[PDB]
Amino acid sequence: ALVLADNGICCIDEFDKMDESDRTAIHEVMEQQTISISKAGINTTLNARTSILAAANPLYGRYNPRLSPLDNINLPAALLSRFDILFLMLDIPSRDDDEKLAEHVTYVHMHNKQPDLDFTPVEPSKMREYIAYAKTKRPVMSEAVNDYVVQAYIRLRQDSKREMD
Amino acid sequence: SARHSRFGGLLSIQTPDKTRLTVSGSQALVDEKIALQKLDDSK
Amino acid sequence: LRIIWGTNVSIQECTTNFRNFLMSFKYKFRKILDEREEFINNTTDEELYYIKQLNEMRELGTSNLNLDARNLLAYKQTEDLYHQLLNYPQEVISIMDQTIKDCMVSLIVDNNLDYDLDEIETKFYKVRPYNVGSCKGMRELNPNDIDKLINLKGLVLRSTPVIPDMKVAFFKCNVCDHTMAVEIDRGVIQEPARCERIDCNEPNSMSLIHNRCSFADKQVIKLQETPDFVPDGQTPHSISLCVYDELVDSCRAGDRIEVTGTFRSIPIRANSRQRVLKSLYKTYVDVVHVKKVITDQDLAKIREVAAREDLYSLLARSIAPSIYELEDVKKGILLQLFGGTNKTFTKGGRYRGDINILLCGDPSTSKSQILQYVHKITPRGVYTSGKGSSAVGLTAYITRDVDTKQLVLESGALVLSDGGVCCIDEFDKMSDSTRSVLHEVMEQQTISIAKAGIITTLNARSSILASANPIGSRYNPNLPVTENIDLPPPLLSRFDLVYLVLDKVDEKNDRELAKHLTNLYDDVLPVEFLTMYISYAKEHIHPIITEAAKTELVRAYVGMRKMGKRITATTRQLESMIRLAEAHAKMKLKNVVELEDVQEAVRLIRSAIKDY
DNA sequence: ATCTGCTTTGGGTGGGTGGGTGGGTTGAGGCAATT
DNA sequence: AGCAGAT
Ligand SMILES: Nc1ncnc2c1ncn2[C@@H]1O[C@H](COP(=O)(O)OP(=O)(O)OP(=O)(O)O)[C@@H](O)[C@H]1O
Ligand SMILES: [Mg+2]
Ligand SMILES: [Zn+2]
Repeated sequence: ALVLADNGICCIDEFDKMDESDRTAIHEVMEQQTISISKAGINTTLNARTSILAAANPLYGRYNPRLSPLDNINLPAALLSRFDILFLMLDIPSRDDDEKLAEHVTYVHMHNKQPDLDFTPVEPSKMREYIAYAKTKRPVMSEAVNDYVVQAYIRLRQDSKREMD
Repeated sequence: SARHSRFGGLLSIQTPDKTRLTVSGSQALVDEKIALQKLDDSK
Repeated sequence: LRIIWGTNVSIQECTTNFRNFLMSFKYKFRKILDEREEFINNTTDEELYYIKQLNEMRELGTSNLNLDARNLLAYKQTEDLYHQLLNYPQEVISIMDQTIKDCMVSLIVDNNLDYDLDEIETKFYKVRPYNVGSCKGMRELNPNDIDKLINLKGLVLRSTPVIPDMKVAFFKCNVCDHTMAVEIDRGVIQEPARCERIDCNEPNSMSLIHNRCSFADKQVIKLQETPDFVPDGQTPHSISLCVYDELVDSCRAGDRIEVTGTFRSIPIRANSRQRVLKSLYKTYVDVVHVKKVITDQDLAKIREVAAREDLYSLLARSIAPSIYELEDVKKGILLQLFGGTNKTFTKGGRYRGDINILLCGDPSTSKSQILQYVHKITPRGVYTSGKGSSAVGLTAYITRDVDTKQLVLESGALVLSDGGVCCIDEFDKMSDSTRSVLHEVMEQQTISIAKAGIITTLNARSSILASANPIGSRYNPNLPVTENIDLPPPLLSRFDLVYLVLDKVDEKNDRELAKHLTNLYDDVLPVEFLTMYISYAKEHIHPIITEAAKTELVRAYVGMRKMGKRITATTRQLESMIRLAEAHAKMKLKNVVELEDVQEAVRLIRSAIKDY
């Protein structure tokens, strides 16, 4: 499945359950962006510059506020660090939000269509072609933006050290 | 023949009358005495 | 009159055309053909090309002549010859071979040279055309291309052992002991019905002496297409090749090669008993050409760089340019690459000249980068990660050949690094058995395996450059190195240098690192020069210790012991210091170890003992 | 030149004194070593 | 049914 995702985004569900062999495989992919096979029957090496999109559940099956995120996540800390963006989505009960979600799901079940009417969703084809066009492009950066990002980096490092305390 | 046995070069020799005989072998492709020798030997 | 079957082109005209092409042809014709006439010189382009190529071949004693197709299109005479080659490759190649031999003999005959003619008459001569048109795709090979010259670019995947292909059969009589050799045509033996001797005309008394026949080399290769030829990403297809004579073993598995051959097709028998053939024909390629895609001056350049006053920092910087502000680590790695002198001892055991370095610290810093760089530089070595199925394996292991269904002893990464650097990226996560074999290697420098009926020992004289990470999310200075590293004291005591690269949060340091990284979006040396220099020094130079070096070594060791009851240094540090001094002497290409070498070695070892 | 006679594919309507380096390859269950 | 052998 990873081969099919070469030069593309990979959709991995139930990431936490995965076996150590596949974990090592993805660890190799991220660091080296290469697929290597070493077998007597065949010896073929394929490059893999593919992105990974993972979904996982906490260690205990739900997030525990008492325990910090790191302990909640079973995966190695290095693997979490290698991720470009790590999103943590939680299910907090709430009267208003719960009512909205229930109304949405139930309308979908009764009518078989989107409930929202404030805005009209853009056609999928237009979005896909625009995404491809964006992938085709190539931006550039100057020195002033470099200085700005450098300053942001030192600020973030100081804040993160203070938090890690 | 320098090449291997299965290289597969085919010949067409022209008799004094307008008929063409078929011989196989690079040596035949080059020479005519060898072609006639092979013709005799293949009988 | 000789005419190729199914065509209306004479063989005699072809022979004379190619002979005229060979005896008279110049590169200037090719240059004007490709619209590069303005680049024509006055000496090389105006001199006969293939005559020179024949003369040099005769001087060297070789036979194969590499021919480029376009040169046929460059000469007015040979356009039809080029097209015929592309359409009837077999016969055209045959006439080309004979014309080459004929012109070779004619050169000596006309030039009345002293070179022996009998030797020339004995040689089989060949031509190897290449670049015969835009390379096609393995998926675009239709039946229209059967018996036609094609070009394929693909990745080798396997190659069978040499196959003995029969050329001339040998027969012997059972009542007269008379032998005569009969040639073969398309794999059929024209065995006689009776002896050719008039006196003994006995019939059906012929036997085939298998070991007195004549055989030629054949080999079957498997090819797979390049990644860029795959339209969507499906499984690449595979085509089979056949190579004869000097092209045998011309390419190893995993190579990218461009192959020129004749797309042939052969029937397959339904069974090994009758003559019935399947209607489906199997294809393959009959290859005729394959391409793969130190000097006094080098020695003089090496001496010139060696004489440079600032050689040390130069090599250190050149090892890994993209890394920032890790001078000590780079210097240690540079010493490791050269390696200390290796000692062959009588009345005493062998003393290893390798250097083992452990690059351990926080995950933020650059450590796999340095291992990758070292792998690139090293003349011999491997890259591996502990508990990594992708890697070949650190220990020799007995397996079964799937292709041949045979048992084969396969050497692991450590054995394949003999004389080189084996970089192990993930030293922390390792099987206990792997950590036992590593101990045996770093101690005895050999791996012993005694399983599956085999008792053998394999040399593993390889250095090690491993990397380690902390147990938690960061390195805690309060705790000792051993607790954080999660390695046995017996194991981390064996590394000659241990480097603690920590990402302590400092405004200045983070500022500089960020500036360097963003800018990435004092001369330096090319990697090829560095590896050649390292190989030259490692193969030729063997520094020796002296009385002054002997005094300084003893004094430094005693000083490093007296610092402590706590044992500051052990006799291991003495061996580390002597090895490091020897390596530093090697880097200067010096045959002797001076006070400066020992002093540099102590500075690195003492600093290494320092933060570690 | 004519008449007489055996054996396939591959498979259990040949077998286990022919074996598994002559191919028929997943599924279950027991055992040592690894845990 | 194709090929291997005896009259
Ligand atoms: N001079 C440098 N100093 C510190 N970090 C660097 C430097 N140059 C590059 N880096 C960072 O290090 C990364 C490469 O190192 P790498 O990710 O292999 O770290 P590691 O400590 O070897 O291992 P891990 O994979 O556990 O992080 C680069 O992507 C960059 O983020
Ligand atoms: Mg790393
Ligand atoms: Zn005889």
